[PDB]
Amino acid sequence: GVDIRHNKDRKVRRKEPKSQDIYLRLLVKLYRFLARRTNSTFNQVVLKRLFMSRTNRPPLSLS
Amino acid sequence: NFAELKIKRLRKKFAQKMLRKARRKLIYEKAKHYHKEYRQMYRTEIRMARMARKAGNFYVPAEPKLAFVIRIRGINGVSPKVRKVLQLLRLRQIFNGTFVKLNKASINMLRIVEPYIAWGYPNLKSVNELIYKRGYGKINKKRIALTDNALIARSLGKYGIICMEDLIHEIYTVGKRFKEANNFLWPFKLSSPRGGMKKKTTHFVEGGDAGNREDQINRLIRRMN
Amino acid sequence: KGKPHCSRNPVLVRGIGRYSRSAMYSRKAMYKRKYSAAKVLATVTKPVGGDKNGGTRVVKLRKMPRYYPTEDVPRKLLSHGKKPFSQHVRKLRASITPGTILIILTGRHRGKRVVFLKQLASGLLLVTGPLVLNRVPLRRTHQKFVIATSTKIDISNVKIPKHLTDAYFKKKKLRKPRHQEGEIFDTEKEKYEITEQRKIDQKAVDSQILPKIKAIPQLQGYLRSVFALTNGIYPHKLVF
Amino acid sequence: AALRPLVKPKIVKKRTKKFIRHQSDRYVKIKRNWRKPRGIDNRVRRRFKGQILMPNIGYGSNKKTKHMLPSGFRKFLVHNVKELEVLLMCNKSYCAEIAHNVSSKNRKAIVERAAQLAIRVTNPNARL
Amino acid sequence: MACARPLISVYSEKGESSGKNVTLPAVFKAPIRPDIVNFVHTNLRKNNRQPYA
Amino acid sequence: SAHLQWMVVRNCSSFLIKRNKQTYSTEPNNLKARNSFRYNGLIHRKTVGVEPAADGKGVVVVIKRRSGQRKPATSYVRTTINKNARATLSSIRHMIRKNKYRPDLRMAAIRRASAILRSQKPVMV
Amino acid sequence: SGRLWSKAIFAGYKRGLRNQREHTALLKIEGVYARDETEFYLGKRCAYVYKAKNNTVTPGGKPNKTRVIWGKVTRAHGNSGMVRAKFRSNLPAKAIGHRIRVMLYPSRI
RNA sequence: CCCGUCGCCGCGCUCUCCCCCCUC
RNA sequence: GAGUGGACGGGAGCGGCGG
RNA sequence: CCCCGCGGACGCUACGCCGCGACGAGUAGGAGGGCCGCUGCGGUGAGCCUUGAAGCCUAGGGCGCGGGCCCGGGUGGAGC
Ligand SMILES: [Mg+2]
Ligand SMILES: [Mg+2]
Ligand SMILES: [Mg+2]
Ligand SMILES: [Mg+2]
Ligand SMILES: [Mg+2]
Ligand SMILES: [Mg+2]
Ligand SMILES: [Mg+2]
Ligand SMILES: [Mg+2]
Ligand SMILES: [Mg+2]
Repeated sequence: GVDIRHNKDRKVRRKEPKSQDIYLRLLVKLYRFLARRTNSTFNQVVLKRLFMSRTNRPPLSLS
Repeated sequence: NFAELKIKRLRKKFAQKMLRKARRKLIYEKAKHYHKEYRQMYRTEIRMARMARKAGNFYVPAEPKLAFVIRIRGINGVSPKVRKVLQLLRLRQIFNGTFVKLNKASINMLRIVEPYIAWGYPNLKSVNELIYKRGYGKINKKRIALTDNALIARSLGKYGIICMEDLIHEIYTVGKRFKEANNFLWPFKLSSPRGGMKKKTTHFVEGGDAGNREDQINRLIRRMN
Repeated sequence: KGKPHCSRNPVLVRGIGRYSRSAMYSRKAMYKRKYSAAKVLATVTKPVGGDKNGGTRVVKLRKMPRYYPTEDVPRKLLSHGKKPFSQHVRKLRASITPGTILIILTGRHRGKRVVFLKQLASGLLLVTGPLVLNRVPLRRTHQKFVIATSTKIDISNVKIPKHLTDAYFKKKKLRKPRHQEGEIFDTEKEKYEITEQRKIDQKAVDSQILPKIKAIPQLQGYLRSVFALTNGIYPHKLVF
Repeated sequence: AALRPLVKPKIVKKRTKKFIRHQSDRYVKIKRNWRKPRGIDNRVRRRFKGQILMPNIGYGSNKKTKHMLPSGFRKFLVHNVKELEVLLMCNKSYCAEIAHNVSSKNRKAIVERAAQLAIRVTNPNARL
Repeated sequence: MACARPLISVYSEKGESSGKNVTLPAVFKAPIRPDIVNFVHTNLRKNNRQPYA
Repeated sequence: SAHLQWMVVRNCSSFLIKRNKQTYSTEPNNLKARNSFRYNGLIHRKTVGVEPAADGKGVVVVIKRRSGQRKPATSYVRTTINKNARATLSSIRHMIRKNKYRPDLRMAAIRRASAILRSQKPVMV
Repeated sequence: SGRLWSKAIFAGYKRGLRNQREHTALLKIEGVYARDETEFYLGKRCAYVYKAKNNTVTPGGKPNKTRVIWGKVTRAHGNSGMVRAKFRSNLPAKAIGHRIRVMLYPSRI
């Protein structure tokens, strides 16, 4: 036996979009490659926001 | 352009080879230096005691600065304070071992978990055999076997520790980077003691196994790994 | 090309030589042996013969495959040990020396006491408890399946024939070269026949092993008898 | 004789017997199909020694030999010659077999075509 | 591709191209969204149902 | 686009066979007959197909022309190779490698052609 | 012409009091009653030879009713000359108290 | 393109010349 | 394909193979 | 400027494939996956079937951790 707790082992986060939109899935494929094969942290932020739900992607007004 | 890049690649491979020879020669000579240093420390303790006994006085050696702690009890029915200190000593499993730098702060933590541990003062041979046979490094949170010096040099090279000899020297003599070298070491997963124990539930000074046995921890180590 | 030298580094223990890097440097005179900087025809041309047939043909050896399987197996990794059996080192128990009396433990000669002669290239022992004593010819046997007794006959200055090798003793058989479907029985040739050469070698070795067996008293009677376990005797207590 | 697979590794089965339902021996109304016990005092669920064992993921087969027949192939249920053609490039690892409802007249043509394509059929002499 | 608009030919009743051309309507370059189509088809097929009880 | 059309038919197609923990795709120009982006014989601007000859001797190598993608009547060019096995494989190898025409399908087409030609020679009793 | 194997008795399986590991068997070699004497028999082939109803093929002989389960001695058990043995199939429980032959085959003497 | 007997590591010989001992 | 930097475009030089 | 060789395995259903490390008790309860199962509808399988459907029986052969499933034999007689 090992004295550990397993209630936080599984991190809860979006690993992929819950959407079935194939156009969103295609540019997720694009930015999954960009995040992996570059050192840019911009690609990593964009990729994780592509996974995000709509309430986590609020609209941005022109103003 | 085919020949020009061929010259460049061969010259790059040569520069890598000469750097590797230079690194090999360095860790070879560092180990030779450590062999000189270890025997100087061993002979100095003998010489200091000899000159004291010649004068009729006593030579009290320095209190040991390094301990090896083995958890001897299991994970069932442990009090909250003992459980916390064992987690801080990285002993979350029975027969797990770890090196502890000795001072007032660490010793008073060892006294809390005394019924749960057997500890003592490892000698040079115990440190060698623990690192060489059961030495694993915590590399990117993974338990990676220390099969190559490159694993040590990549994570601890910024402290000047680039080989198993440097790691062993930093553990045996406590050194400035004991915390980094020791926390790099994954806690040792020792086997059950071959030949059995006396009594895990009582202290060593009353015929059991718990608590501090000064240099008898080395007998326990030979039987456990 | 210079003539190759011996190792110049004696082996004290397997993997470790007697001399260090600098000691071996001076023994090799590397201080003066410093060196600075500085096929197979796949196709063959052949005349083809014939008017306005072209002069020749560029025939390619090892043409391309004419068929491929639907799928293939990837190649193995490289293992760096794992010699073939013909290149394994051969070991022999210190109790087995040329002339030692052995006790066979398996086979039709189970329990017979034979005379060890030499170890072969495959590690199998060559034995002949002389055929006139216990009906064991020049035969191979495995050292793992014999008991080396402490009684020995000096078989130095005897001459084991050179052709007594593993290839000589290997079983020869031949079945179904032109026969494929079994309806007419192939039960011919089954009787192994002793070669006249085997009879010659048997007499050649026995002619110089027997006079040394007769030298020590009642050893021939010992080799005539077989080994057995009596209900009171135990192998762990026996001295062989 | 029979068409050989590409590779025939040794297949290791962690368990060979079936997981029978608890107390399916004592009753006819209880089929041997496995049901997880959920009684408060159920000693099979509590995993007492000497009891009926419960399926768990540790009994899972090696992924290299999973679903593999003793012959070394993996079956693929076909219903006609057209579905037989998909195994043309999977000859050495997958074997066709004809569905039970296929008639005897039509499963003759499946067997003949499979012999032409070197596809192994598990039930070739099935209606004759 | 999306901005590119081919010139589709009109075929006669005999099956051969009659020589007339109609520029491809822009609706054929619209996004193809099978998840939207499946959603609309799923909910619209419930609209011709008869009640049962 | 090939990738866009793949996202539509990767799991919803009349050629899709999902059975026995296996997946096959049965459209005409699919070497290896597998449901995959690389081997799909409908979604790509250039595909290679190898079929048995109609008369039962030789192979038919069909390739997709570049121009008329939306015109399926003229989009495929078929040729029949009815020579010995080694030269048949050489013609298919030169079709794919020399033309730079879809070189990732070269061994798939060669292996399929070998399977077709082997199925045409007489069976063994 | 002679016995050529030591007499042993299948005493039982390796076990606790209430658990039984049938994959290994404990043998009682005759005349071996101390642990230091069991070193000779380590690694020696052992055979459980029994008879059945149906004939089975015999290597180098006509088919007969003799069958055998092969095994070998692995280590010493206890202080009193017991040994442990692994057979290619676990020994049947009907053989407890019956004869096992220890064959001398892989000899080191 | 008969075939990755390959990497790290530890060694041996040759591209130098003399001898010495068995053996053809 | 060949990347822990390569490219041109002239300065003045070496090291090795082509008197 | 590779060419006496014109040639060179597999792969990547990217919802795929591969690697490394640690871990694995569970009532009440929650969550996920289900190429588990039943019935009916829209599509699809140029699907299956009187040369034999469903159902049922079976000391028959197997697959899966499992829910279950496939196949052989028999009976059955019209659908799956
Ligand atoms: Mg838990
Ligand atoms: Mg307790
Ligand atoms: Mg012990
Ligand atoms: Mg207590
Ligand atoms: Mg099973
Ligand atoms: Mg029941
Ligand atoms: Mg209760
Ligand atoms: Mg556990
Ligand atoms: Mg659990």
